[PDB]
Amino acid sequence: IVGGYTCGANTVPYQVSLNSGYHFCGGSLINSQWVVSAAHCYKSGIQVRLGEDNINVVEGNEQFISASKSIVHPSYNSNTLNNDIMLIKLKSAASLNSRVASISLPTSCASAGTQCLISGWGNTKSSGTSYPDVLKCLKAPILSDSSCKSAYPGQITSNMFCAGYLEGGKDSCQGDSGGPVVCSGKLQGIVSWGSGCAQKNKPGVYTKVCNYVSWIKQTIASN
Ligand SMILES: COc1cccc(CN)c1
Ligand SMILES: [Ca+2]
Repeated sequence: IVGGYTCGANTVPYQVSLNSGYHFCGGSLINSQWVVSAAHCYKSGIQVRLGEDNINVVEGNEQFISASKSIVHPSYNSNTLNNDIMLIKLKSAASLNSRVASISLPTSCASAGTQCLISGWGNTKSSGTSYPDVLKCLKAPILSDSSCKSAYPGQITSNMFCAGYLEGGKDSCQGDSGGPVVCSGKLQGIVSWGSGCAQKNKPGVYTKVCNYVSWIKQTIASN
């Protein structure tokens, strides 16, 4: 997260870190045994880490649970990043509490202008590299489809939305991938892609979660 703020420990209780020896992606807890992330975060040997603030220190509220299975969206295209969504099932159910909690799926798609919360442990610099160890947060509006399409000609599908600031300076970044965009207490987006971070006229692009609710529910119900 570039240009954000320190969230505060366990203030984003649905935020998870995906760890394969090291943090590589964010995700969102959507019930006691399932996480939603980006398809481009797919790999083997994933451990889900819940209740994290400082990802380098065991602070006392963590639950570490290995993934039993990952399910990448059947229509995911890694070139265009269309359908950039994947489900991860936990080997055992997380113990839910005030600091480890699921986030509700949307019943409706959020409109342009809606304020949302984007969070992650990604890079905090727009040039060069610095990784925070504590969770960072950014409040950002959803942008209009037209402004999003104008920013990225030929690349925005009906399964994507832009959020952030056309002026730059505030954005998601490398390592935030797969993490939440939450608006009015619902998971509306997943950190997917962009052109660099916090650059003028290159806002972050997010997977449009409201398009996948049926797939998520049906997949969970049979797996
Ligand atoms: C360039 O790497 C990125 C990864 C995730 C999200 C974003 C959005 N600026 C960028
Ligand atoms: Ca920790």
